Amino acid sequence: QVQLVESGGGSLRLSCAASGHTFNYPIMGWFRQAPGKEREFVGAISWSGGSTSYADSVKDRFTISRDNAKNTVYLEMNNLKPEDTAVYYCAAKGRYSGGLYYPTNYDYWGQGTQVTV
Amino acid sequence: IKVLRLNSNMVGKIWIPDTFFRNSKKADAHWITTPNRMLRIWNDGRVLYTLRLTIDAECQLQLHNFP
Amino acid sequence: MSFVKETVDKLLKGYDIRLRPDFGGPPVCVGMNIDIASIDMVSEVNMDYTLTMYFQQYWRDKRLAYSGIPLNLTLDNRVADQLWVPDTYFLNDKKSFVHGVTVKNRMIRLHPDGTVLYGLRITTTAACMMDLRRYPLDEQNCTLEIESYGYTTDDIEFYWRGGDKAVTGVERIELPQFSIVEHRLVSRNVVFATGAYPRLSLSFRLKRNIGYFILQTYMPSILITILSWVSFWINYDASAARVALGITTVLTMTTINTHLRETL
Amino acid sequence: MSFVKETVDKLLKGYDIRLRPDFGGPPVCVGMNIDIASIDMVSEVNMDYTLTMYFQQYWRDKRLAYSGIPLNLTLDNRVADQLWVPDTYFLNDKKSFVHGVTVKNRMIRLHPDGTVLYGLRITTTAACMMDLRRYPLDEQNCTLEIESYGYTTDDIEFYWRGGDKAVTGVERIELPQFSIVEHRLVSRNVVFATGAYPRLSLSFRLKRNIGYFILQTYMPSILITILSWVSFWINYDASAARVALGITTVLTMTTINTHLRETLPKIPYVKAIDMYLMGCFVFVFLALLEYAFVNYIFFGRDVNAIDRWSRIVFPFTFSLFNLVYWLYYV
Ligand SMILES: *[C@@H]1O[C@H](CO)[C@@H](O[C@@H]2O[C@H](CO)[C@@H](O[C@@H]3O[C@H](CO[C@H]4O[C@H](CO[C@H]5O[C@H](CO)[C@@H](O)[C@H](O)[C@@H]5O)[C@@H](O)[C@H](O[C@H]5O[C@H](CO)[C@@H](O)[C@H](O)[C@@H]5O)[C@@H]4O)[C@@H](O)[C@H](O[C@H]4O[C@H](CO)[C@@H](O)[C@H](O)[C@@H]4O)[C@@H]3O)[C@H](O)[C@H]2NC(C)=O)[C@H](O)[C@H]1NC(C)=O
Ligand SMILES: *[C@@H]1O[C@H](CO)[C@@H](O[C@@H]2O[C@H](CO)[C@@H](O[C@@H]3O[C@H](CO[C@H]4O[C@H](CO)[C@@H](O)[C@H](O[C@H]5O[C@H](CO)[C@@H](O)[C@H](O)[C@@H]5O)[C@@H]4O)[C@@H](O)[C@H](O[C@H]4O[C@H](CO)[C@@H](O)[C@H](O)[C@@H]4O)[C@@H]3O)[C@H](O)[C@H]2NC(C)=O)[C@H](O)[C@H]1NC(C)=O
Ligand SMILES: *[C@@H]1O[C@H](CO)[C@@H](O[C@@H]2O[C@H](CO)[C@@H](O[C@@H]3O[C@H](CO)[C@@H](O)[C@H](O)[C@@H]3O)[C@H](O)[C@H]2NC(C)=O)[C@H](O)[C@H]1NC(C)=O
Ligand SMILES: *[C@@H]1O[C@H](CO)[C@@H](O[C@@H]2O[C@H](CO)[C@@H](O[C@@H]3O[C@H](CO)[C@@H](O)[C@H](O)[C@@H]3O)[C@H](O)[C@H]2NC(C)=O)[C@H](O)[C@H]1NC(C)=O
Ligand SMILES: CCCCCCCCCCCC(=O)OC[C@H](COP(=O)([O-])O)OC(=O)CCCCCCCCCCC
Ligand SMILES: CCCCCCCCCC
Ligand SMILES: CCCCCCCCCC
Ligand SMILES: CCCCCC
Ligand SMILES: CCCCCC
Ligand SMILES: CCCCCC
Repeated sequence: QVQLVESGGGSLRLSCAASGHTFNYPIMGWFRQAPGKEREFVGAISWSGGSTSYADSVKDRFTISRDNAKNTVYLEMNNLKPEDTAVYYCAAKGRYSGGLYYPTNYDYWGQGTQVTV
Repeated sequence: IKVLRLNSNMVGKIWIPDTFFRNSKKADAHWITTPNRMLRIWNDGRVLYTLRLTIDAECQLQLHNFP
Repeated sequence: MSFVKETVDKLLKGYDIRLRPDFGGPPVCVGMNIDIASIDMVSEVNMDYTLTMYFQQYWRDKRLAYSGIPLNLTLDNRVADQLWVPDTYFLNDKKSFVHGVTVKNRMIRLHPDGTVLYGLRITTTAACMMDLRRYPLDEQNCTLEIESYGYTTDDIEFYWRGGDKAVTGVERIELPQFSIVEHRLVSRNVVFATGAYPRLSLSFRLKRNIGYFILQTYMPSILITILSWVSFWINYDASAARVALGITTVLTMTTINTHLRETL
Repeated sequence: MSFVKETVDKLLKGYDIRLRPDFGGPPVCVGMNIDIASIDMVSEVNMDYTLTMYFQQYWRDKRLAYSGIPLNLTLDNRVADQLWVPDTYFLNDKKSFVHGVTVKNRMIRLHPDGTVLYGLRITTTAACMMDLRRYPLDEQNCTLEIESYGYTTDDIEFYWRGGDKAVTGVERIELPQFSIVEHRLVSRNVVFATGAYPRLSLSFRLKRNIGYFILQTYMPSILITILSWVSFWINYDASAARVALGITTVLTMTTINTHLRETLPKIPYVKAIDMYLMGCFVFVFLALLEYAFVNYIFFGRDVNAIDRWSRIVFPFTFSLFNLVYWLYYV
């Protein structure tokens, strides 16, 4: 079990903190759900913190950093857009769970912060 | 077609030489994703036969002057 | 539901079991996709690493153009064995295999147009270039090379299907003592004696984690060296103490060097 | 007597090995049992574990239905090559094989209603990524992931036959280093671009037994660290005795660390045992350097203050170090 707490939210910096068996769920994925629209995939980070991945739409706007010494994931935005108003979610995924882009493969969801611009 | 490249499967039908490496304790050819052997024929009457091998050939090392 | 069997049989009949697609035409655009399950082990002794992946070969073949269903009728077993497939092989692998429990890990999907998708779960013992002059501070490039055996660029060409998105699963890679800094995909045409052959390459830049050796190798030696310097503050006329200290520090350094050399 | 013969003959005749049961119908649910014969080894260096098991699959097939034979037909194993069976495979296996002595270890049983029981004896080396930061106080989760290769959830589903009692034999397993605290069974769907695939997962929670390390690593380290403190009670002027004791304690500490390194697995990153060993090493190093301070300060320029304070501080500080270590790593 992992409990995910989302905090933060124009050099914005959101944070996701995991408590529990975080090693069992090494991948953390950053998603966003706009009002009305379904949940979109924004980015992902692995256990080592290297070999990241980003969506095509927001590949250059966003950055992801990690620190397992305190077990946190930081999501940095350099530039914001009005269409980005949405609920930002942090989710965890098992090692052999499946593909990154899909939400059902993610077991534990954070309540997710609200960001409006 | 002057050069008929051949598939790696029916080469067993065609006679090939019995060349084996004498000072080899173990050798093999990798079989994936396909066999790593090829053959070619030339209408003049010539056969070419190429394989891939990793031979662990022996070598009697005289270690009296080591290193 | 016998009609699907008859469809498979009739598309099999008259199909070139041996001849490549479009022998008189341009070469076949054989795309490649990889989904790395996990790189297993990295031997600094054997100069190799074992890699487990789902190698996927995509190509077009008008001859195998069935009709009736559009759900991508996928086959296995005997008919899947004898249709023509590329002669792709890995150049660096010392030994490799395809998993065979409970069944042979293999699949061949046929699209209605004629496209063929050939998926294989493979474990390959690829070879890696290691410059250990800077070990444990080293930084290696480990490459998997994919090349055609008999066919040149005239007959078969290779490319990455999806560009940089072709090789997914890089994040899944989790090696304990190595950090995967970057990965790269390369497509080139080598020039052998016969002619221009195609080639693809998947490279990983592994960086050793210098925290274990600092803790357990460098600092013991530094502390023993400081303990050797302790003798300069002891009295000049304490021969037993200073000689024992010096010679036993030498003994301890030799012990560290000899036993540590058995562990690296 | 030949009734069974021609019965099986008509059963096999007209059988399409290509197609699954109910090809046009709903997906066929495949139940699964595992009987863990043994867990042969668990490798921290390779991050995998070998596992021998009887793996059984149950599925209902209407083609293989017979009547007038009130007995379950156990057939020769080679018949498995002639019938349809699921394309099950272990997603995280490194190497696996079905044992083959005296014959292939495989069984087909056909029941009159059409049920098929398909059993194999499989030895498989499955991958178990391990977190070893708390080693030897660690706790690992080793999973076996069972999945279908080509078929998707529209074509099959998996379930654990017998529910939570689907896996048996776990209690009898004995390992030299681990104790199987718990095992768990999970059934889920994994979404890909191709589609949703069924999956079963068998998890084991292994706790590393620490009785070996207490007597091989911790008690020797503690005793050499204590012996290093004996020099605080030796006369300040006994340079030969005190220096010999200190440097030989350092040498003994170095011996224990080297031996453990050679005996234990490689694991090239920091663990708890490394931190404890280096703490003891630093303690003996400081104990030896304390006499350097004493000798210089008194000879070079009734008990001296430094030894008197060391007698209190070193046991005290070592006690706090042990307390912090044992709290943080437990
Ligand atoms: C070792 O470590 C591994 C690390 O991976 C760890 O694995 C996790 O273990 C936990 C259990 O401890 C697993 O949790 C289980 O998943 C069950 C299945 O979830 C999937 O299916 C849901 C729908 O149900 C299934 O079952 C029904 C019949 O019950 C069937 O009809 C369905 O078709 C399907 O087969 C599905 O919903 C779920 O996805 C979403 O679900 C809800 C929305 O419905 C959402 O809130 C979730 O966040 C998720 O996104 C998934 O696809 C699940 O049933 C089970 O549930 C318990 O809790 C819930 C309450 O949360 C109860 O309602 C339910 O009755 C159960 O009591 C549980 O959640 C988890 O999946 C493992 N992770 C992986 C990656 O495998 C091991 O446990 C560790 N083991 C040891 C020994 O250390
Ligand atoms: C690990 O370490 C290994 C060390 O071996 C690294 O290996 C090498 O990676 C580099 C780049 O990643 C490779 O170089 C490249 O070559 C490709 C091949 O391109 C060919 O075809 C093109 C037409 O389709 C043609 O234009 C190219 O022309 C170049 O090369 C020819 C022949 O040398 C030369 O005559 C030309 O003048 C050109 O210089 C070539 O024939 C090429 O496409 C690459 O270019 C990309 O980047 C450039 C610059 O941004 C850009 O302009 C291009 O458009 C393209 O986007 C690049 O030049 C090299 O071949 C690899 N080594 C081997 C042995 O193959 C590995 O990368 C390391 N990886 C990690 C993760 O550390
Ligand atoms: C049989 O194989 C074909 C070819 O691979 C599959 O085609 C693919 O179908 C999917 C699903 O329709 C396409 O994805 C997306 O579909 C949505 C919904 O229609 C659409 O809005 C998107 O724009 C997108 O098309 C996918 O693009 C398509 N393949 C290609 C090459 O474009 C087909 O789905 C397979 N059969 C089934 C039922 O999966
Ligand atoms: C062929 O196989 C079937 C299925 O295994 C056998 O049928 C089963 O026979 C056993 C007894 O030998 C039955 O067990 C008992 O069932 C009752 C009712 O649930 C339960 O209270 C008892 O505790 C016990 O489990 C079992 O129910 C029955 N059916 C099934 C589906 O298991 C059959 O006997 C075998 N042989 C022949 C000759 O058919
Ligand atoms: C583990 C050490 C092994 C040493 C080998 C045995 C050497 C002989 C020591 C005998 C035991 C002893 O307590 O010594 C008594 C002397 C008396 O001191 P003084 O007041 O007469 O100057 O010294 C003292 O009373 C000072 C007290 C030192 C012990 C207290 C350690 C504190 C442990 C708890 C952490 C606070
Ligand atoms: C010499 C006494 C060693 C004490 C070891 C304590 C181990 C605690 C394990 C929970
Ligand atoms: C290298 C250890 C040196 C120990 C003696 C230092 C004496 C300092 C006197 C103030
Ligand atoms: C490993 C840290 C030890 C510190 C002793 C004062
Ligand atoms: C190692 C402790 C030395 C103290 C000198 C004042
Ligand atoms: C390590 C104890 C030092 C005491 C100095 C008076």
